[PDB]
Amino acid sequence: AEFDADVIVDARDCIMGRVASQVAEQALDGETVAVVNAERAVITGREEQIVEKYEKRVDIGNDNGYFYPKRPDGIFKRTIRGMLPHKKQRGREAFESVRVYLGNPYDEDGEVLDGTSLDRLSNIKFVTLGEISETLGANKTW
Amino acid sequence: PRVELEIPEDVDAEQDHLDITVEGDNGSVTRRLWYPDIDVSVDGDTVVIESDEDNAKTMSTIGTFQSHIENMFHGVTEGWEYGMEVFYSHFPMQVNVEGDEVVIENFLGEKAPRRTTIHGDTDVEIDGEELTVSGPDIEAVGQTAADIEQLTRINDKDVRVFQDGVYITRKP
Amino acid sequence: MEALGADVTQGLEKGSLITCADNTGARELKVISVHGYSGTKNRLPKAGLGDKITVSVTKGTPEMRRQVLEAVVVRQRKPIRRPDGTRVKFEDNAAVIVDENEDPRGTELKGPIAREVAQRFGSVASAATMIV
Amino acid sequence: PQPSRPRKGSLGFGPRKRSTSETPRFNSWPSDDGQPGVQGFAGYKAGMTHVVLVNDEPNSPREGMEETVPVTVIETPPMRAVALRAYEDTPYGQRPLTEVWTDEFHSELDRTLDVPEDHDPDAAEEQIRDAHEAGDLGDLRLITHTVPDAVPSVPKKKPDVMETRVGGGSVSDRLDHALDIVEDGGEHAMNDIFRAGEYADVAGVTKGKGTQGPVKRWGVQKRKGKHARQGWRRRIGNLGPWNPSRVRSTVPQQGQTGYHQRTELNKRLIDIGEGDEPTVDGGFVNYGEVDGPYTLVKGSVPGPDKRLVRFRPAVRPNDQPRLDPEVRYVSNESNQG
Amino acid sequence: KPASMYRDIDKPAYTRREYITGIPGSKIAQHKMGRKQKDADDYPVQISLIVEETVQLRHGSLEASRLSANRHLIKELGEEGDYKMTLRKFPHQVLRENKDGMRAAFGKIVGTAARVQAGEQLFTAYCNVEDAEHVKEAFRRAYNKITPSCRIDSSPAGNA
RNA sequence: CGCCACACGGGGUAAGAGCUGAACGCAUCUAAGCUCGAAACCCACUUGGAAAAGAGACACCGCCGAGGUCCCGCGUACAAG
RNA sequence: CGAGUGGCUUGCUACCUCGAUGUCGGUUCCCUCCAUCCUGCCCGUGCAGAAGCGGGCAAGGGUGAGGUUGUUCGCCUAUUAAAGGAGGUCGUGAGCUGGGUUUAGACCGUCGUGAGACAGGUCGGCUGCUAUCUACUGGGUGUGUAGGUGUCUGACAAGA
RNA sequence: UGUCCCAACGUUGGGCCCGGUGAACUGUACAUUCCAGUGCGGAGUCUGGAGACACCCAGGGGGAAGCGAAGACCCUAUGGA
RNA sequence: AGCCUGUGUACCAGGAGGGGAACAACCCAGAGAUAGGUUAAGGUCCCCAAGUGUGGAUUAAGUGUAAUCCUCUGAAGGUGGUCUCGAGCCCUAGACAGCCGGGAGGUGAGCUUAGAAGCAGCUACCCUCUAAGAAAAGCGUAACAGCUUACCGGCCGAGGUU
Ligand SMILES: [Cl-]
Ligand SMILES: [Cl-]
Ligand SMILES: [Cl-]
Ligand SMILES: [Cl-]
Ligand SMILES: [Cl-]
Ligand SMILES: [Cl-]
Ligand SMILES: [Cl-]
Ligand SMILES: [K+]
Ligand SMILES: [Mg+2]
Ligand SMILES: [Mg+2]
Ligand SMILES: [Mg+2]
Ligand SMILES: [Mg+2]
Ligand SMILES: [Mg+2]
Ligand SMILES: [Mg+2]
Ligand SMILES: [Mg+2]
Ligand SMILES: [Mg+2]
Ligand SMILES: [Mg+2]
Ligand SMILES: [Mg+2]
Ligand SMILES: [Mg+2]
Ligand SMILES: [Mg+2]
Ligand SMILES: [Mg+2]
Ligand SMILES: [Mg+2]
Ligand SMILES: [Mg+2]
Ligand SMILES: [Mg+2]
Ligand SMILES: [Mg+2]
Ligand SMILES: [Mg+2]
Ligand SMILES: [Mg+2]
Ligand SMILES: [Mg+2]
Ligand SMILES: [Mg+2]
Ligand code: NA
Ligand code: NA
Ligand code: NA
Ligand code: NA
Ligand code: NA
Ligand code: NA
Ligand code: NA
Ligand code: NA
Ligand code: NA
Ligand code: NA
Ligand code: NA
Ligand code: NA
Ligand code: NA
Ligand code: NA
Ligand code: NA
Ligand code: NA
Ligand SMILES: [Sr+2]
Ligand SMILES: [Sr+2]
Ligand SMILES: [Sr+2]
Ligand SMILES: [Sr+2]
Ligand SMILES: [Sr+2]
Ligand SMILES: [Sr+2]
Ligand SMILES: [Sr+2]
Ligand SMILES: [Sr+2]
Ligand SMILES: [Sr+2]
Ligand SMILES: [Sr+2]
Ligand SMILES: [Sr+2]
Ligand SMILES: [Sr+2]
Ligand SMILES: [Sr+2]
Ligand SMILES: [Sr+2]
Ligand SMILES: [Sr+2]
Ligand SMILES: [Sr+2]
Ligand SMILES: [Sr+2]
Ligand SMILES: [Sr+2]
Ligand SMILES: [Sr+2]
Ligand SMILES: [Sr+2]
Ligand SMILES: [Sr+2]
Ligand SMILES: [Sr+2]
Ligand SMILES: [Sr+2]
Ligand SMILES: [Sr+2]
Ligand SMILES: [Sr+2]
Ligand SMILES: [Sr+2]
Repeated sequence: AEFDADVIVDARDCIMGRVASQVAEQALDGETVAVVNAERAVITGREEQIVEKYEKRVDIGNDNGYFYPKRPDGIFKRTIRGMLPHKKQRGREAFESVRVYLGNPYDEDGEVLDGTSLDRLSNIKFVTLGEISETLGANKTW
Repeated sequence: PRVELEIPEDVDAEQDHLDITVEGDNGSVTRRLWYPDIDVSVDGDTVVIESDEDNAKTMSTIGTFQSHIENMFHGVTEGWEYGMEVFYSHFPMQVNVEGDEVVIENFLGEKAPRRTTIHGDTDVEIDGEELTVSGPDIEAVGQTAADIEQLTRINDKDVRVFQDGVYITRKP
Repeated sequence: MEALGADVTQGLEKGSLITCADNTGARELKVISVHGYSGTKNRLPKAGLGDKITVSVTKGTPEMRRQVLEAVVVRQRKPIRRPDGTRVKFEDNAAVIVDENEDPRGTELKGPIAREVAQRFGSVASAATMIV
Repeated sequence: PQPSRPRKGSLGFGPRKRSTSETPRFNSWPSDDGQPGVQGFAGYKAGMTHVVLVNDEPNSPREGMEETVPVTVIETPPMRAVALRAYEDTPYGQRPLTEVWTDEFHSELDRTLDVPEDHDPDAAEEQIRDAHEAGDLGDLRLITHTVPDAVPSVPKKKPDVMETRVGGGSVSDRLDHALDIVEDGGEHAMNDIFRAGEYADVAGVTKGKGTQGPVKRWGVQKRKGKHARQGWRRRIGNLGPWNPSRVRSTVPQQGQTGYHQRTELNKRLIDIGEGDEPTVDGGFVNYGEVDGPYTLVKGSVPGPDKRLVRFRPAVRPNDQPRLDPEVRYVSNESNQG
Repeated sequence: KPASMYRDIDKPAYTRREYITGIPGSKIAQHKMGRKQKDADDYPVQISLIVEETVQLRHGSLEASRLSANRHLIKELGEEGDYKMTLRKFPHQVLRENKDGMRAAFGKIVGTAARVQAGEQLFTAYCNVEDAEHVKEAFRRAYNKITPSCRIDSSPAGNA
């Protein structure tokens, strides 16, 4: 519901971890960031081993709880949280001025951050956040 | 490396992105040829498969892409056909085409009919104890043929004794 | 097995002593096991009308005494429910010795038998004088 | 050797706490197939009696014979589909978009809601239809309420409100089907939705039993033999192993039992009538007398007499429908005795 | 008993028979096989089995490998084939076992082993250009019964 | 101890059965691609769930009064609450 | 003959604990592992069938009742689809039991001059505590989001 | 013959709420924890993550190697009886 | 054996501070107070100060991102997964593979045998036509038949094989 982002990043065909690392860096420097097209973000490797890892995180837990996100929405945001000292004041503040979106709720297109782009013509072993979520059982709302 | 394939006069080959479409009097076939650093394109009256890489893995796919394209050429003109013979011993096997799937009844004396959906615009024509599978896309045709044979596969009993089923008789 | 045609509240367990309603020479039978049955932890295996059971001859002629035989429960004191809702119950608990083919080993049955048991074991029925 | 044994009670109905709404809330609806139609109705539990029925089952060795069947009598008077709510699809799931209300309201609907005095039904409809053109429309549901007043045995006059989905043909068709109902006054009946012989899923808040111990609440054994005389009779062996050093939420413990929502599948509707044919002599115990619209559900229904029960076309029926079973007898014998 | 117990050279050389008694006999039946009346010079081919790691090989292992090797050469060239094979190592190292906690632990004598430095020839065969592939197979079977990995090195034999 | 109710069907896989297919003119179930395939995985079904800090959505009512508390008669509820 | 994995058996060590961390077996209740006994799906056969035998994937669910013995184990019986094995302080005595082990009484055999002993047998023989914290099962009051009523959404969570 | 299958209902006294009366055990400190790891190898406090809005009522006792007793077992002492 | 018992030495004990996730004795380092500066070990995508540094190569397993270690496993054995380097031989007088055509007569060799004719066994294993074609390498047959290998020719066209 309205987010005055100083920066709108487009995660389409972009390496999730590399984008996450730059968004964390900027958020810590005071920038308000909106990551768009999360379902289209990308992660390299064997789809079978990548999914096993995310499935293990979904299965982990107990009474204390290990709530792991399944939507590309939350997967990406958690990824960013792991690069932020979210339990510290400054860290929680940065994390809270960051938001990820399915599709692009803005009229302005996002920008592609340098070094985070994956070239589909040169790569075949990678998966999409959307694909992961579907496998995890998420409701493909996007 | 680079390989050039002169497209047949009877054929027209258009292509956008990673998808290639081939059309002829016998129909059309579209395929996605996607592999790291292998560019496929239609340079006038010739289809080109090229890459700056030449390692075994790359060469493997290049040769693979070629055959796929040459097969598309062949399928849109001459077409692809597979012949099958329905053999059975004690129980009269009823093989029929219904809708977009081939149905088999009374297999080995079973009450429940066995069936499979035909792939693509593949055509299945049955004449007595003979079946012919044909179409422009060798993928859909070859599978449909195979599926029919698999459809009468038996794991439970000794095959040397129970041989009922439909088998691929001729391969294109 | 073929549906019985009535609901049964098993009135017997492993070890129960029951009447042998026939002329095989066996007077009292002890329930050892129930055909086709499998219970749960701590649960004593139960049997009722219509069940085939393995039995041991407790009282009777020397020749029959101690033999481990198969039998069919024909009567029980615990009520059963018939399709029309009525409950049916007998004066005692009884079973009939039966062979590997479910044919009665004896020649004559003693006392009434539930119609439902008769439907299941016909040869047993074609020995009954009274079917209720 | 420590024999195996399934655990005590299911882990699928927790936490075992007091229900938030005494009015049941379906968490699933039938699939769209037939013509448009409201996918549910409601009523108040009265009690039980039994009926003799002609065996309907074509695969039963008894087909065509007398069969006594237990029946729970539910008073199902007419309800009021008072509004049409539309849901729009969004990245975060379905969300209420707008509602189209009516003018005619039951005299006592104001005991629960602040009834509309000024509303624009066409503006609402407009926005909805535009949502459909846009292709952002999620299912369509009707705001529904009961008329307790029509039921003498039930003391309440305050209506019970629940939302019920409308499924059917094309959205455009059922959207119009929905608007049709609402406008009138929303008044509809059990007939309009169900036919005797069909299978329904019944939902309701079970009878409350307050706090109960592990034995009754989870079905754990009582201590046995000598173990029953030392000072422990109805307490479980232990709360868990040395490690993990904590009590897992899976061990059977004391707590609230009863007054939980339950959705019971495939309940056969034996008969939908009106009058006092099912009433019992002396009156249903702790309830009263029935003489109005009623439904006879095969078997048991969750809840105590007077509680609101909800019906929905079975979403996972096991058997095919055998419409209008033949009822040869309906016991009216006193339930005291 | 596992060879893991003795395969390493983690103890002093213990070979002095004048100070050790009760030493079990070796299980090695022969050290010279094939036609031992003929010289190794009379053959065009000489292939050796070279150990790649320094180790100790118990006599029970020498016998098993040597046996499964010569056995093959016999089955493939005959009980008198024109070939000859040699096992050049002898198990001089006496082995113990402490078989009563760690008190007075010096073990009792239980066997013998041969110390083989990495790179050494354990076995060496001499054959004709024909039976060259048969000896290479005999060694493949032999190195499967001794601790270390081995190289099947072909010395005189430029008939590739 | 009595009575009632507790799927079918989808989707993706394992082992495995295959298709097309090259590296290696052939062959090859595999290297890219694909058709199938387990009581197992996901969905389907039930239960909880605005404290989900991005702390939610809709409709109507009200801001001199909508609604609510105390009070009173009671239980479909309940150890206090 | 050679190479390993496990940490279920036993042995070894003496690192932790002697101002005490109560034993074996059983019981009750909960979670887990797979090296799979059954159930699902497969491959091979010295696979006609039926059925065996061997192998693969697979831990969702199941794996029960009884006779001797404190027994674990095991032997035995009738059932069963099968009646698998193992980890959780050899899970579980501020939960139970007290048969066994393991005080003080007594007997037998053996040993000892004797007192007395036995890694033998045998009869009898005691089980404290009002929960501070934490953990969990259920039940409330507040604050936050930020005037009220009603209806919902569904991130997550549990299920066999 | 309810020891058991397999538990149910009931009775009296407690338990729960209210008035009055009114102790003791225990307390280095901090303390909302959970999963792993590490560490004198058996951690609420160290490390990494996960979870976690405060307070209160009832409960059965998983953990605090819970509280109670300078281990009775075993060994040692140029100890005792 | 994070075992027992020696020996030399530095360390802990009795040694801070920096690094090593934590961590007596592993690395840097021996330290009065305070202040500025430059380095050490170690590190420079984010958590966290410094590179999303440069030239180049390999890896597709999330191998790996783990100096030392009770603490970080990974073995014998196997691998036309892939990369790189070398040696021998064959090839436009056409190699390697594939496909097509030919694979013939004396004679079904002699012997053995009722029979055996490439192919039960024993012995021999010769020459015609010719561009080739065994007294026959593998199936097949009661024995024949039949199906292929060798060998030759054609089509094809560039590396192939060890
Ligand atoms: Cl969790
Ligand atoms: Cl933090
Ligand atoms: Cl790739
Ligand atoms: Cl039994
Ligand atoms: Cl007990
Ligand atoms: Cl110093
Ligand atoms: Cl990873
Ligand atoms: K101690
Ligand atoms: Mg028991
Ligand atoms: Mg009554
Ligand atoms: Mg009565
Ligand atoms: Mg010590
Ligand atoms: Mg204690
Ligand atoms: Mg396995
Ligand atoms: Mg079989
Ligand atoms: Mg499980
Ligand atoms: Mg224990
Ligand atoms: Mg305890
Ligand atoms: Mg105790
Ligand atoms: Mg106590
Ligand atoms: Mg005793
Ligand atoms: Mg005395
Ligand atoms: Mg005793
Ligand atoms: Mg002391
Ligand atoms: Mg003493
Ligand atoms: Mg003294
Ligand atoms: Mg000191
Ligand atoms: Mg930084
Ligand atoms: Mg790894
Ligand atoms: Na990655
Ligand atoms: Na999780
Ligand atoms: Na007590
Ligand atoms: Na304990
Ligand atoms: Na499936
Ligand atoms: Na399983
Ligand atoms: Na026993
Ligand atoms: Na313990
Ligand atoms: Na115990
Ligand atoms: Na005790
Ligand atoms: Na115990
Ligand atoms: Na009692
Ligand atoms: Na406790
Ligand atoms: Na020093
Ligand atoms: Na540090
Ligand atoms: Na990894
Ligand atoms: Sr940066
Ligand atoms: Sr509802
Ligand atoms: Sr729900
Ligand atoms: Sr007691
Ligand atoms: Sr613990
Ligand atoms: Sr040593
Ligand atoms: Sr070896
Ligand atoms: Sr496969
Ligand atoms: Sr809120
Ligand atoms: Sr202590
Ligand atoms: Sr496994
Ligand atoms: Sr099986
Ligand atoms: Sr034990
Ligand atoms: Sr024993
Ligand atoms: Sr146990
Ligand atoms: Sr005792
Ligand atoms: Sr004794
Ligand atoms: Sr004893
Ligand atoms: Sr605050
Ligand atoms: Sr911490
Ligand atoms: Sr208490
Ligand atoms: Sr870089
Ligand atoms: Sr580089
Ligand atoms: Sr350790
Ligand atoms: Sr290492
Ligand atoms: Sr290896």
